[PDB]
Amino acid sequence: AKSAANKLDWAKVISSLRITGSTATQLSSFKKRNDEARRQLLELQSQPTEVDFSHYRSVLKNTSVIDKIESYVKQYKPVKIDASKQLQVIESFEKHAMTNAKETESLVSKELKDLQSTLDNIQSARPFDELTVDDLTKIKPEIDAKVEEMVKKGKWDVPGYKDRFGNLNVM
Amino acid sequence: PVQTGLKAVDALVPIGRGQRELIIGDRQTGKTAVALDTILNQKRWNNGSDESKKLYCVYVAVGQKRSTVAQLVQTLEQHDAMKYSIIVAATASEAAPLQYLAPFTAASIGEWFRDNGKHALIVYDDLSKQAVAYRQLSLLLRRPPGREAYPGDVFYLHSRLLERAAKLSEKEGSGSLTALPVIETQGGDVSAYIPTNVISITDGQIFLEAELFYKGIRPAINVGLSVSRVGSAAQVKALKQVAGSLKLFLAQYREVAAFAQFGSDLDASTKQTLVRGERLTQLLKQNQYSPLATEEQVPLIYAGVNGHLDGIELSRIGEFESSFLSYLKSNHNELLTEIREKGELSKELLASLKSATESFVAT
Amino acid sequence: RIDSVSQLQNVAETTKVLFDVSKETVELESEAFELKQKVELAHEAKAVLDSW
Ligand SMILES: Nc1ncnc2c1ncn2[C@@H]1O[C@H](COP(=O)(O)OP(=O)(O)OP(=O)(O)O)[C@@H](O)[C@H]1O
Repeated sequence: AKSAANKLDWAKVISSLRITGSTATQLSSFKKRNDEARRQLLELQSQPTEVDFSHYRSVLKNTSVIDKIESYVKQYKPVKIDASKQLQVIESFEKHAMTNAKETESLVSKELKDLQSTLDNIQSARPFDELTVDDLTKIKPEIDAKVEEMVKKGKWDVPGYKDRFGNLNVM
Repeated sequence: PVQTGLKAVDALVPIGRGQRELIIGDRQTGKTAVALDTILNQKRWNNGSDESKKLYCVYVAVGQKRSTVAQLVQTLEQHDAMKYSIIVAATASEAAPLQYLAPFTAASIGEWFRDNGKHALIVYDDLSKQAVAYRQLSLLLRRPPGREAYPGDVFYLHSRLLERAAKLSEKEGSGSLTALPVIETQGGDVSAYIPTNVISITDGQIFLEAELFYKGIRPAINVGLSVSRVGSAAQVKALKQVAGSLKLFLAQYREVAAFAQFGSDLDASTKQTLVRGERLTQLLKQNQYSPLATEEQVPLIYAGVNGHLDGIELSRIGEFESSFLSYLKSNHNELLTEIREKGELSKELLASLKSATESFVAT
Repeated sequence: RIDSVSQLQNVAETTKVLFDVSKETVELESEAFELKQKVELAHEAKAVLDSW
């Protein structure tokens, strides 16, 4: 049932196309590839981890040690346990992850409908040949601020203007 | 099929149970390693339970050193082939009629497995020293020599040897015996008097040319020369579905082999075929003692055929092999079991395999 | 900008599953590590008894 994990990982690969320059995330999938490809050859490589006391003990006619190391294996038959010790730290990492995730998920869901609303407002409110500059002063006091500062300094030249809007004069 | 476990052999020159195939080559050019890898590949079924899928190996060393046969027995006990191996040794210290006899007695050993329903592979190695022993026995009895001083019946010797190996039908018990004689030529020659008698018996050649092993491409099968005559009717169905272009594509790449040495700028199609041909030539390399089963030979060749490799640099392909294999062993294990059981790619299998390629190809 | 918004639409919902299942597939193989201990001791036993 590992194929669901790997399918969602390649789904995030074709989604990590959208973020070029992945530092160690694909390297984290490389580390899970490393030990997951290691564990399958580890489980297929081994024999049944026991001394075959039926055939392979009756081979040695002068036995004297096979019951000894047989008892040594059955001594260490409770071999050593693993660790699912992480129940305090791993919940903290998924807590930070789910926090940032829900923040981003709700934020982009808001920002999509805000830009859809901006698109709908943009479609019906372009009076582009009849807008009053008083309405532009009313929508931006930056207009009057820059104009007044421009007269107070005296930079009657408007820079960046002549390129897209012609000088239009006689000379 | 006789799944040799090599990539290029089962890709290009397949071997049927009862099809006498020749491994011809030169001195120290990797001749013995093909037969040794085939014997080690038969561990897939010799551990199994069905008799009609087991395949017993009889390796018949003639004219070789004692210590070479000693190391080869040590090799076939490292990888545990000696529960099904039979070594008939006629080492070059011992005198000539032993070498004249030993492959025939080993063919009797093979016929015992043939008449009794089971299937068995035999490897003669190498009959160019058997004809040495036969020209010694016929130049000590005053029988006058023929062309290049092999005596005039030396065609008949390899005839009466290799003709005791075919596929018995159901009337006798459906047993078999398949032979791989090995012929040591002299400097890439295929037209002395001895290698134009083994070729005129066996059902095809695997011409292990020295120049390709000099470039390290081991095993060094020359694709445009190595052909088999009744191989194609007995390949695994899957490889025959996904390598019906591969022989013709390597013929295509061999056409433009000497045309690209001019260094001239060319069109797009020859560059595409040149890149895919170099990826396939670097792809068919293989280390010693690692035969790949057909269940893993299908996806690697499948990645080679359909242009998926073309974004990879040429040096990464050797580790691409083990990486893509471990990618399929960890995740898409069910596809490998499908290729194992069915032995054939249906449309759904093909689409799932294309997805599983393009996944790992994408990174 | 609508496209760069729309790429990140359902992504956090999927990477709160990516995270968990990926780290589970990472860290459920120290099981196989403590399996490897049982493997290699039996391999040593097989080696010395082959020597016998
Ligand atoms: N796949 C491979 N990996 C590593 N080494 C290889 C491989 N194939 C061939 N060789 C090398 O080829 C050398 C000779 O192998 P082999 O015995 O097949 O050649 P040969 O011509 O049959 O020699 P001889 O005729 O004396 O038996 C070996 O030293 C081996 O290292």
